[PDB]
Amino acid sequence: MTDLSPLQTRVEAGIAWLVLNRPQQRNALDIPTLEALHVRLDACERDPAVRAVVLGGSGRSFCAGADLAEWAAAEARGELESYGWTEAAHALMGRLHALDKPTVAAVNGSAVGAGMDLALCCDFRIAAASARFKAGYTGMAYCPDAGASWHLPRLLGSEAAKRLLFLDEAWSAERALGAGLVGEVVADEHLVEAVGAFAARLASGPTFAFAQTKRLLRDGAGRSLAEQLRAEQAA
Amino acid sequence: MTDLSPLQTRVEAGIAWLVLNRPQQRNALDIPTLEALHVRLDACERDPAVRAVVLGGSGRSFCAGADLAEWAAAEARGELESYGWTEAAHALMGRLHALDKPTVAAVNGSAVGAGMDLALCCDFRIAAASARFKAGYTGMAYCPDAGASWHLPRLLGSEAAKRLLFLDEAWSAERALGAGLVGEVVADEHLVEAVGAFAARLASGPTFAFAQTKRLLRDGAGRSLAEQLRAEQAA
Amino acid sequence: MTDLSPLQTRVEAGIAWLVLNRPQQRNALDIPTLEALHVRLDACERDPAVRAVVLGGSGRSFCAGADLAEWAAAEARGELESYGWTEAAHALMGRLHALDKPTVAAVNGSAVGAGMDLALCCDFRIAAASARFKAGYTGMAYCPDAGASWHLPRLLGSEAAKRLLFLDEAWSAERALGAGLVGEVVADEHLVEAVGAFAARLASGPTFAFAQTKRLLRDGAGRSLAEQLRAEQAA
Repeated sequence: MTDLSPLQTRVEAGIAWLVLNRPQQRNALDIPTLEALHVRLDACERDPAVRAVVLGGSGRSFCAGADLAEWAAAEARGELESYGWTEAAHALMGRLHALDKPTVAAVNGSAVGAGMDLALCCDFRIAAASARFKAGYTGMAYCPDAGASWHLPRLLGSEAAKRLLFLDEAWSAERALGAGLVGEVVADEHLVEAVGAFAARLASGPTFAFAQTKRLLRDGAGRSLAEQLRAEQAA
Repeated sequence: MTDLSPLQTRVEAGIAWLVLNRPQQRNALDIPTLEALHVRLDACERDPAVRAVVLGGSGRSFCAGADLAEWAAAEARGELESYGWTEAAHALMGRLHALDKPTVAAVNGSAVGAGMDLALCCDFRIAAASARFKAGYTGMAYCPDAGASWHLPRLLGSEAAKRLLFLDEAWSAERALGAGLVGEVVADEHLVEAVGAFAARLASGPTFAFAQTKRLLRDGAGRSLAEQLRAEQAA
Repeated sequence: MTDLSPLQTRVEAGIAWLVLNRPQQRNALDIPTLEALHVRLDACERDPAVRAVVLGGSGRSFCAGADLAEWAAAEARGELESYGWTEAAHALMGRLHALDKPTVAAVNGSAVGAGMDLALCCDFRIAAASARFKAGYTGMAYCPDAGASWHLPRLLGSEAAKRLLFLDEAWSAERALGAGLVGEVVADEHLVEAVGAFAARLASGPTFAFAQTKRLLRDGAGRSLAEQLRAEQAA
C-alpha cells in the first residue's frame, strides 16, 4: 500500500529497492519521478548500509517513458521552453550509470524509450518473460534517442541496435536476452525473488572493490591497455 | 537487360536500388565503379524521394574486391603511382558508412576484401545462403585491411575478426550470421523479395529521425554517456 | 623433464612454445616468471624463425595468478614498497598484447586473476574442457582488476564482464566459450594437438601482413573510420 510518494523506497539487508510508483501511468517518467529517483540515488551512494541497488517498476509495466500528459500541459499552455524535463532526465541517466554501488534493473514489464534507457544505465538487467522493449520509432511516435544511441550499440552491436531503433516492432524478453539487451530472464512470478537473490550475493561482496572496478571499466573504454595499466598504478 | 552503365540504378517507392553490374568480373571494384556509386550515393542523400538505399551485386557474386586486371594495366605499363584506386575507394567507404539514409546490403553472393568492406559500411546486411565471405589472408593473396580492421572487430569482437583475417578460410552465410557479420540470412530465391520488404518498412519510417539517430550512434562511440547527453541537448 | 628454467621454451617449425613451468604453484606469476616471459617475448618479435607464439601452462592449471607467497615474503619482512611485481606485470601485459606475431593462449587448466589477464592479451584462446576462469571477487580475495576491467568488457560486453568480476563463481570452458571469453574449446587430451594445428596454419601465413593488420586493429579502436582510412594511406 503506497503513501503517494512518487518513488517507493525500501532498504532490506543492504539492498535498496527503488520502485517507480505510478502504475496507472505505466510508471511514466515525469520531473517529480526523475528528481525523486535522482535524489534517492545520491543518498544510496553516501549510505554505508546499502551495498546494492534495485530499480523496479510497479504493476504490469517497468516504465512507459516520458510522461506525455505533463509535456502536453507545458506545451498546450504556458512555458514549453521553461519545461526542464530533458535536463532532469539527463542528470538522472548520468548519475545512475556512474553510481558507485552495484545496480540491478528488474524489468517487470514493458520498457519504452526513456524507460528502457533507465534500465540500460544499470549494471545488470533481469527481465520477466512478459517484458517488452521499444526504442526509437514506435509506429506512432519517436522516443528520445540520446541514451539509446549510446547504450544500444555498446550492448547489441551497431546493426542490432539499428533494427530496434529504426523498426517499430517491440522485442520480447527472449529476443532481448538473445541479443544481449538483458542478462537474465525469469518468469514474472519469480522475478522479485530472483532479483533479491541476485542482489543479495552482490550485496555480500566487497562494495569498495566494486566501486573502483566499476570506475575502471568505464574509464577503460576511452584509453588503451597501456594507459589503463598506468592509471591503475595510482589512486 | 543492362545498358553498359557500370552501376544499374532504379528507384521504386522511396527505395533506391544500387546494383553493381559487372557480373563477368564478379562485380570487381574498379575506379569507374567506385566513382559511379560514389556519385549516385551523393544523389540519394539529396533526393527527398529515396528514403532507403539497397546495395546489391549482379549474378552469382556480390563483389569479388579490387579489380586486379585494372591494377595490372597500371602496374605493367605506365603510371602505377598515379593509379588512384585507394583514394577512390576510401572516399566511397567513408560516404556510404556515414550516409544520411538507411542503407541495406543485399549480399547475393560471395564478398571478398574491399567487396566485403562495402557491405560493412551499410547499416544492415541480409545475405543469401550461398554467400561466402573472405578477408585478409586468402591463401594466394592478402586483401586491403584498412576498413576490415576497423569494421570487423566492432561487429565480431577482436578474436573472431582475427580468425577471419589471419586464416585463409571463407565463412559461410550461417557462420557469418552466427558471428554477427550479417543480420539476416535467407534463401537466394527469396533474397530480392526479403530485401525489398525490409527496405520497405525502413522507407515507411521517419527518415529525418533516422538521420539524426544514425549520426548520434556514430558520434556516441567516441564520447562518454554524459558527453553524448550534452551533445543531444543541441542541434 | 624440466631444467629449473622458470619458463620452458621450445621453437618448432616457426612456432615458439612458451610454457609457464611452476606446476607445483599452479604456475603462479612471480617476478622471475614475469621477467623471463617478458624477455623471451622480445626475442620472439626479433626472431625471423618464429611466426606464431603459443603461451601455455604446465600440469593441471594454466595460471593461478599472482604468487601470494612471494608477496608475503616482501610484506611480512622488509621492503613491501620496493616490491616491483605490479611494474613487472604491467610491462608484460602491454608487450604481449601488442606483440607483432600471432599469439595463441592454450588454456590447459584454470586461469585466475592475472593468469586470466595473461590469456586475454593473446590474440586467440583455445581452452580445455577442464579449464575454469575466475576474476575480481573470488569469495576469499579480490584479484587485480586493471587488465580485467579493460579486456573483459571488450570481449564479453559490460554486463557479462560485471557478472564475472562481481560474482565469486568461476566460469566453465563451455560458459567462457558461449560468452566469447575463449574462441575454441577442445578436450584436454587433444589440446596440445589442437593448438599446434591452429598455430601451424597461422605460422604458414604472411607474418608481415599480420603484424600490420594487428597494429591497425588496435589503432582503429581509437579513431573513426575516416581517420583509419587516412592512416592506412601511409606507412
